[PDB]
Amino acid sequence: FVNQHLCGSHLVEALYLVCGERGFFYTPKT
Amino acid sequence: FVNQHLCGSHLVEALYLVCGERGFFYTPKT
Amino acid sequence: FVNQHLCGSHLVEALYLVCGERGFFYTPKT
Amino acid sequence: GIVEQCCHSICSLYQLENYCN
Amino acid sequence: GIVEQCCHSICSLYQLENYCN
Amino acid sequence: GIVEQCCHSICSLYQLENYCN
Ligand SMILES: [Cl-]
Ligand SMILES: [Zn+2]
Repeated sequence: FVNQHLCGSHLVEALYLVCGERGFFYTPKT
Repeated sequence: FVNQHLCGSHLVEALYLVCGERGFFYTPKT
Repeated sequence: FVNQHLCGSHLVEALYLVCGERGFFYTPKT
Repeated sequence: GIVEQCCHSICSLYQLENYCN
Repeated sequence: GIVEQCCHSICSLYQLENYCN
Repeated sequence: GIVEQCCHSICSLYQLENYCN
């Protein structure tokens, strides 16, 4: 897997790909 | 809506989403 | 064509578009 | 232009709508 | 949050999976 | 490689075509 800083919409797509059918949660605020 | 610096293809997608059926114009030169 | 620094997934999409049916090769290591 | 207003600086949704047809 | 771990710093695939449902 | 030529520096369309099959 890529070894880069993943930000914004790029981080979201990475999650989309990685999580598959499980889906995911994106919470930048926390 | 996101509160970030939107550049390049990211700014274009933002417009695509925001403008809907109205379409838009992208003119970086002006 | 755009006159910008193309990096990461943006460089890949640029190649996808430019190369058409020929396809391409992305090798950042070399 | 949109670049100076939304990329060099930040635009609100309403600001972005100024570039819709 | 995911931003500090994966954007400000770099995440491994396993690190990214911590944010899957 | 394509990264040094097109990301670290800027490539023309013809430069990018050097990486097509
Ligand atoms: Cl970017
Ligand atoms: Zn980007």
